Amino acid sequence: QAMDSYDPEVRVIDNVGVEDEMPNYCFPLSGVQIGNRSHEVQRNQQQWQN
Amino acid sequence: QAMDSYDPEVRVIDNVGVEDEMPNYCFPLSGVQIGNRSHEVQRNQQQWQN
Repeated sequence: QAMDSYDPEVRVIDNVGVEDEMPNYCFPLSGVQIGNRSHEVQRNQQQWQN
Repeated sequence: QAMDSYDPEVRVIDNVGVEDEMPNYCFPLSGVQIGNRSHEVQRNQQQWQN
């Protein structure tokens, strides 16, 4: 007693669209991208030194 | 004849949550990423040679 039944949304394709008004933006495993390192630099008197 | 509906999940948005517990992850088409090549090394003598 299991009627063979087709999905109406498959038999009659109602292409109402996809509803994607916002991007999705897959982000890397940990926040910022780990690349070249940077040096902390302070200002001693006139020029910026490491 | 068409009931002007309003999608009762839209009029009263129930913030049950986002249901997320699992990280999803997206992987490069090649599984492992293609990067710097490596050299096979075998231990014939005491030191290692390519």
